[PDB]
Amino acid sequence: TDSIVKASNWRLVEVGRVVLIKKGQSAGKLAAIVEIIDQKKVLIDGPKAGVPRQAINLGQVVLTPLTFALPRGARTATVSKKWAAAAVCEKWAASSWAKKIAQRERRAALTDFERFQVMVLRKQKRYTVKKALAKA
Amino acid sequence: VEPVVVIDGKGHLVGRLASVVAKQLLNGQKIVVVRAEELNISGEFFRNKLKYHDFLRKATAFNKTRGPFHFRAPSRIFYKALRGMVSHKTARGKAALERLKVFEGIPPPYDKKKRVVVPQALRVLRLKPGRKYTTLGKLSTSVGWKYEDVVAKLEAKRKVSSAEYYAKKRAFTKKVASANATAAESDVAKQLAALGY
Amino acid sequence: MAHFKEYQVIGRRLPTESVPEPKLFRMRIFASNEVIAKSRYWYFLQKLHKVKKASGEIVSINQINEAHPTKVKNFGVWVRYDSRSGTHNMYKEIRDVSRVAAVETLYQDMAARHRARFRSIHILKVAEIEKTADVKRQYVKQFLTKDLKFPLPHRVQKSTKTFSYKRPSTFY
Amino acid sequence: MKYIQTEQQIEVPEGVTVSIKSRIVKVVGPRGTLTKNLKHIDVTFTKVNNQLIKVAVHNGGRKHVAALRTVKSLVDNMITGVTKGYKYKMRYVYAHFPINVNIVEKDGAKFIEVRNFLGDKKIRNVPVRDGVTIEFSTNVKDEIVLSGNSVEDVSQNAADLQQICRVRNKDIRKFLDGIYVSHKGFITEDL
Amino acid sequence: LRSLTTVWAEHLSDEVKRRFYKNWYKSKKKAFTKYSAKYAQDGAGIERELARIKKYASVVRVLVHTQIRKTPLAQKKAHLAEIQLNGGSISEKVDWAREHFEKTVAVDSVFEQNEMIDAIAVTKGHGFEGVTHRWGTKKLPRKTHRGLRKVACIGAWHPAHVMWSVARAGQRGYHSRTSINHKIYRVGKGDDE
RNA sequence: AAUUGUUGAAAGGGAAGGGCAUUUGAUCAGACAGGCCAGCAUCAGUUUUGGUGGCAGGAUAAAUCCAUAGGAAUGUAGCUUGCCUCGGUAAGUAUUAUAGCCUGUGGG
RNA sequence: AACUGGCGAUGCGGGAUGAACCGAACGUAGAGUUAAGGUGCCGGAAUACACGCUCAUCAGACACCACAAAAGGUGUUAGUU
RNA sequence: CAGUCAAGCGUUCAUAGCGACAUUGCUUUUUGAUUCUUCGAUGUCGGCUCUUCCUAUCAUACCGAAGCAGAAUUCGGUAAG
RNA sequence: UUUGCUCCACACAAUAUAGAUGGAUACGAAUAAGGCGUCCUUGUGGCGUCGCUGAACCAUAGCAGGCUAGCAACGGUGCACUUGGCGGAAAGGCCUUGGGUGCUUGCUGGCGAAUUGCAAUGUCAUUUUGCGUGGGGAUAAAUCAUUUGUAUACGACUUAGA
Ligand SMILES: [Mg+2]
Ligand SMILES: [Mg+2]
Ligand SMILES: [Mg+2]
Ligand SMILES: [Mg+2]
Ligand SMILES: [Mg+2]
Ligand SMILES: [Mg+2]
Ligand SMILES: [Mg+2]
Ligand SMILES: [Mg+2]
Ligand SMILES: [Mg+2]
Ligand SMILES: [Mg+2]
Ligand SMILES: [Mg+2]
Ligand SMILES: [Mg+2]
Ligand SMILES: [Mg+2]
Ligand SMILES: [Mg+2]
Ligand SMILES: [Mg+2]
Ligand SMILES: [Mg+2]
Ligand SMILES: [Mg+2]
Ligand SMILES: [Mg+2]
Ligand SMILES: [Mg+2]
Ligand SMILES: [Mg+2]
Ligand SMILES: [Mg+2]
Ligand SMILES: [Mg+2]
Ligand SMILES: [Mg+2]
Ligand SMILES: [Mg+2]
Ligand SMILES: [Mg+2]
Ligand SMILES: [Mg+2]
Ligand SMILES: [Mg+2]
Ligand SMILES: [Mg+2]
Ligand SMILES: [Mg+2]
Ligand SMILES: [Mg+2]
Ligand SMILES: [Mg+2]
Ligand SMILES: [Mg+2]
Ligand SMILES: [Mg+2]
Ligand SMILES: [Mg+2]
Ligand SMILES: [Mg+2]
Ligand SMILES: [Mg+2]
Ligand SMILES: [Mg+2]
Ligand SMILES: [Mg+2]
Ligand SMILES: [Mg+2]
Ligand SMILES: [Mg+2]
Ligand SMILES: [Mg+2]
Ligand SMILES: [Mg+2]
Ligand SMILES: [Mg+2]
Ligand SMILES: [Mg+2]
Ligand SMILES: [Mg+2]
Ligand SMILES: [Mg+2]
Ligand SMILES: [Mg+2]
Ligand SMILES: [Mg+2]
Ligand SMILES: [Mg+2]
Ligand SMILES: [Mg+2]
Ligand SMILES: [Mg+2]
Ligand SMILES: [Mg+2]
Ligand SMILES: [Mg+2]
Ligand SMILES: [Mg+2]
Ligand SMILES: [Mg+2]
Ligand SMILES: [Mg+2]
Ligand SMILES: [Mg+2]
Ligand SMILES: [Mg+2]
Ligand SMILES: [Mg+2]
Ligand SMILES: [Mg+2]
Ligand SMILES: [Mg+2]
Ligand SMILES: [Mg+2]
Ligand SMILES: [Mg+2]
Ligand SMILES: [Mg+2]
Ligand SMILES: [Mg+2]
Ligand SMILES: [Mg+2]
Ligand SMILES: [Mg+2]
Ligand SMILES: [Mg+2]
Ligand SMILES: [Mg+2]
Ligand SMILES: [Mg+2]
Ligand SMILES: [Mg+2]
Ligand SMILES: [Mg+2]
Ligand SMILES: [Mg+2]
Ligand SMILES: [Mg+2]
Ligand SMILES: [Mg+2]
Ligand SMILES: [Mg+2]
Ligand SMILES: [Mg+2]
Ligand SMILES: [Mg+2]
Ligand SMILES: [Mg+2]
Ligand SMILES: [Mg+2]
Ligand SMILES: [Mg+2]
Ligand SMILES: [Mg+2]
Ligand SMILES: [Mg+2]
Ligand SMILES: [Mg+2]
Ligand SMILES: [Mg+2]
Ligand SMILES: [Mg+2]
Ligand SMILES: [Mg+2]
Ligand SMILES: [Mg+2]
Ligand SMILES: [Mg+2]
Ligand SMILES: [Mg+2]
Ligand SMILES: [Mg+2]
Ligand SMILES: [Mg+2]
Repeated sequence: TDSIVKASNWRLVEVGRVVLIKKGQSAGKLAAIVEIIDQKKVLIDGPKAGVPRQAINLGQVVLTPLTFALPRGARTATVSKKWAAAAVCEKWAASSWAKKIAQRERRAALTDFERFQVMVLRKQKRYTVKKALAKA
Repeated sequence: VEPVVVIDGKGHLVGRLASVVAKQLLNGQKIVVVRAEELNISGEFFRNKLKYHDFLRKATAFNKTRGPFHFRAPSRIFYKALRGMVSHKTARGKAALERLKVFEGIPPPYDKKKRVVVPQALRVLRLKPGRKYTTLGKLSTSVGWKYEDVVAKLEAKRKVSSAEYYAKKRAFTKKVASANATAAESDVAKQLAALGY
Repeated sequence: MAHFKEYQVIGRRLPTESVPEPKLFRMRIFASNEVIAKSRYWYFLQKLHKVKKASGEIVSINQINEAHPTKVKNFGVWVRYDSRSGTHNMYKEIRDVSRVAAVETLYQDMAARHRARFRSIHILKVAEIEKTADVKRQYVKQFLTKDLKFPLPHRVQKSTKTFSYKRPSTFY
Repeated sequence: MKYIQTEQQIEVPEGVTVSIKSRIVKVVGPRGTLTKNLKHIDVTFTKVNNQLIKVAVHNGGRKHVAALRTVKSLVDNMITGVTKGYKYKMRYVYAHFPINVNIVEKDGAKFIEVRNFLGDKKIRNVPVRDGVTIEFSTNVKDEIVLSGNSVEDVSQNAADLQQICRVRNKDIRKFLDGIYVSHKGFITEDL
Repeated sequence: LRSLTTVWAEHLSDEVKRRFYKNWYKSKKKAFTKYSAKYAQDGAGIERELARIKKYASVVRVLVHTQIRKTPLAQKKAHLAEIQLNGGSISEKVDWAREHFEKTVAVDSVFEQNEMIDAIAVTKGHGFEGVTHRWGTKKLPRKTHRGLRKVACIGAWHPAHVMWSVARAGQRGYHSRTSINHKIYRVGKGDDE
């Protein structure tokens, strides 16, 4: 019998909190929170992703559980030098978020004929699995 | 989209559900609302008690029957929030209304069908955290609604049979995602993977 | 009144035979377009000098672009406004990233807290606060404490279809 | 003006483990075990070290932050109430009619029976709350004592008796008859 | 409350039978004649209903009927109605009921001396009745014209409808009444000079 | 003619009747033998909604970026100190070091 | 009483409703764009965006317009000396 | 019919209960003022009867205050069941 | 009273229709928190994982989906039968046994398609009724008149009558 209290483990508005934009010419791109203006405004920069240094409501972005070392107020180049360094992109590329994005990006590139190949493909998987699902 | 849309009222703000139900109705979409007693209303219970009493006092003077009818059950309160958002005295309004059903609890059919939710009327999403609100069941029962206990009895038994149902289900989908893993890394699976699947 | 640009404006008391090269006064107006900006310039000059538009002329109207638009600043702001019962000066502090983006929220704050519309405010002075701890007001000082972080709880997601089959989270 | 974060500390002792899933609380120590619901309030707890727990209000209004501290209280009382305990003492006070008090039971009941209040042939009853134990003090006259771990269950079972003995229809300053809480403290002595 | 079944005696008196008809004398009296067949087989189809009640039913009522022939009336067509049963256990209530089919029950197993009982009956009727006797309205004065067993002012001017709370000439009597708190001063026996 | 009986069709949840429009029912003209209607293409007038190219201004945008000089703290490295489970803390020095930022000037 | 604009003698769109207000004045139509006013649902039209403020055990919600005052508040808000 | 300031009344003590000079309101069972509706007609006092509603509550329910010892009274709250 | 009534079967006919045209796809509860997997001391438990929308899942190729051959499987699904069982809130539907049978695009074949002429919903839903056919099953009552008076202006009520 130790005490045992929950957690409630939030993502936080902090320097170097990577943040996935959601609407605007940058929408879809990642970025880092440089300095923090207030309870709503934040200053983000994302020179890796081609997103310009800006202020932006936290409304228009969604915080991601990724975070790296960044000096507060760090200018753009220093941002690029730490982002790199920290190995952000592969860290996000690895994730179940960013994959499930690619996932749906792909399903929407599909060629009518490509779709058709997906159907038979699934017919093929289904046959063998519906089988296994009856042998143990 | 669907022939009939079943709505789990629990957690939904009266007028904001009534508003979306009215519009689905008029655009030809049959709708059924369930567990109406678990429906929510902004403001603490007293304000909404007081409100129902203000309603309650209006009646035709020379003959209280011909005047406004006050209905106690959480669903009839819900239908009332709805009907006034519908041009209900027209041919078209009676039309749209007949597409709608409202119930306390989840009675047969609809207990085995899937019931769906309305984010734009979901209190837990709509209201500000810290406001006070009202549950339609408590509010109904305080003005004459009789069957509040029977319903929660019938439901407390429903939610049992359904946990079993879900239980068997979760047990089976453990096999299915199990078989689904033998099939991975195969030729088929890695191909689908390329096509997004 | 709109989305704001800063304009320097410059005018001078139309020349006369016995006073060619009158004296030139500048203001910095906070307005949306150049037509309003000159209007304000004359509004305020006739509050100090014997001019009016009728007898003067604008010499130059030039936009002023914020010097470091990705440098968060702490802005002190000085205001005079009319209430429903008299007129009074104020001072507020706005934390933002360009003198102009601050003047925007000022007019919003003045409007929300003091029901004062554009017509009743006068922007006495806007100034970048250099050293911290000259930041007097608290609603700002909160954001200047070291290694500051904070969650954003009870997060709420913009549903794009009318019906949902889940049951939301507010997790974050 | 929305203060961005504020927090209060809940010291924890050696005899006690409080446990908070969602916002249900259960302090448990020597004297028993107390559980109280805080879902109505919206703070974030945080175990830090079997002796410390923190509670927090992020971006709160003056009214919200206010209820922070008073969440900390209600859990200190739950702590202190389960280590020491809570002892409330009230003494009868009359002028001519001895207020005569007893513990009567009807259906496993345990009430506090009060007869001959200001004479009243009426018999007054206050039900004994669960988790509270009433003792008639020996060695002191017209004292009754209510003990237990729930500060809020004692203090109410306290005032239920006192207020069952309000005086009607008489100048209530010359007629000071009643039973009044005379002293609230803890169950373990020294402390 | 909703009723979900109703199990019946195997044999039904020409009393209760007479109630199910309006021109008995002409009728071929075939009521319940197919229901009574359900006993012919082992029981099964009546056991299953009796069993239903037990598994379900939050309330159990007994259908009884008066032995009107044992009464000086001329009226043969016995009265029948449902009596709720208030002893323990649902399953026991039906067992008790099952047990009594066609058997008889008398007043003493219901009421006792000095018991307080309520009566439920339909008030003597009096046909169409002026407002004076039907509501107790004041008689109007003798000098008054076109009659006086009336209300004089049927209504205000507004609202401009005679209203539901005014007293007005109508049927009086033949009303249902539930009277409470009558003492039993005697539960007499028939076999008892 | 008002008004009436029959028969036939039709509508009718506290009047009836009317306007625009269409469903359906009934009824009818004309027009084929180029009549009625459509569908695509190329164009014309009106118009609405997109993708894209070349240029002009401004502090010849303001920034980033690069160079340079100065600087400070919501003080990075180091050092000192004090407890402290063999370092982690905390409070001190300390302006670039094992992070960085601000301000001016110059360049594209 | 004065000047103008109106209603009367004038429909159309907005103001639920309404002689006089807002918009705009009328041959028969088609396509487009709008005014005043609006766009949760009734009801065509963003349960749009952004900053604040407000929680009322008789909240409040748009000119004309269908009324409220002095005086108070340790509700909360932002300001002043 | 109800307020606000509070000089005073109240042995003392402004506000238990009252309250000057001033000043702010409300109500539409007073009375005026107006002449919009009805003069090819809205039957015109009072009572009788009988219904319903309002509350600015006389009584009855449960309360707070007192210049309430008790009894009586008084000011006030929830209140038209 | 002209061989009527009813349940199952098919046939022709009529008449509908607030609006089929792959599938309404079942925990409960919280939201300042939870779902899922896994481990154990079965907890207000350790550990892992996920969300950021159903943009999903399932289904979906074949004369509107015809005729046929085979292989690999022993899986799937349609149908009519049967085994055991569950469901009364409006259950009227759900789960299960076992054979028979159709299909299988899991894979490999043989054959057909045009001329509906370059589009004209190009017709494939489900309502209700009506008439004959024969596979089961069933043989009442209510009203008028008469009548009681526990009823009544009249209707109505309440009785009574092989
Ligand atoms: Mg968690
Ligand atoms: Mg897709
Ligand atoms: Mg429809
Ligand atoms: Mg009415
Ligand atoms: Mg309505
Ligand atoms: Mg409709
Ligand atoms: Mg919300
Ligand atoms: Mg101006
Ligand atoms: Mg001026
Ligand atoms: Mg001014
Ligand atoms: Mg949106
Ligand atoms: Mg008193
Ligand atoms: Mg007294
Ligand atoms: Mg049955
Ligand atoms: Mg008869
Ligand atoms: Mg006789
Ligand atoms: Mg009679
Ligand atoms: Mg008489
Ligand atoms: Mg009378
Ligand atoms: Mg006479
Ligand atoms: Mg009446
Ligand atoms: Mg009617
Ligand atoms: Mg010809
Ligand atoms: Mg032609
Ligand atoms: Mg044509
Ligand atoms: Mg053209
Ligand atoms: Mg261009
Ligand atoms: Mg350029
Ligand atoms: Mg340098
Ligand atoms: Mg750093
Ligand atoms: Mg005008
Ligand atoms: Mg004119
Ligand atoms: Mg005229
Ligand atoms: Mg005119
Ligand atoms: Mg006009
Ligand atoms: Mg109009
Ligand atoms: Mg308008
Ligand atoms: Mg409406
Ligand atoms: Mg609309
Ligand atoms: Mg109100
Ligand atoms: Mg009030
Ligand atoms: Mg009122
Ligand atoms: Mg309101
Ligand atoms: Mg105004
Ligand atoms: Mg209006
Ligand atoms: Mg005043
Ligand atoms: Mg005021
Ligand atoms: Mg204030
Ligand atoms: Mg001031
Ligand atoms: Mg006065
Ligand atoms: Mg004075
Ligand atoms: Mg005094
Ligand atoms: Mg005093
Ligand atoms: Mg004095
Ligand atoms: Mg005073
Ligand atoms: Mg007035
Ligand atoms: Mg008046
Ligand atoms: Mg009066
Ligand atoms: Mg006149
Ligand atoms: Mg007059
Ligand atoms: Mg007249
Ligand atoms: Mg007349
Ligand atoms: Mg008159
Ligand atoms: Mg009249
Ligand atoms: Mg006359
Ligand atoms: Mg005194
Ligand atoms: Mg006295
Ligand atoms: Mg006395
Ligand atoms: Mg009171
Ligand atoms: Mg009354
Ligand atoms: Mg009333
Ligand atoms: Mg239809
Ligand atoms: Mg379910
Ligand atoms: Mg579970
Ligand atoms: Mg979990
Ligand atoms: Mg689990
Ligand atoms: Mg084990
Ligand atoms: Mg477990
Ligand atoms: Mg766990
Ligand atoms: Mg899914
Ligand atoms: Mg096939
Ligand atoms: Mg083939
Ligand atoms: Mg083989
Ligand atoms: Mg096979
Ligand atoms: Mg049932
Ligand atoms: Mg149903
Ligand atoms: Mg059933
Ligand atoms: Mg098979
Ligand atoms: Mg196929
Ligand atoms: Mg076809
Ligand atoms: Mg036949
Ligand atoms: Mg015979």
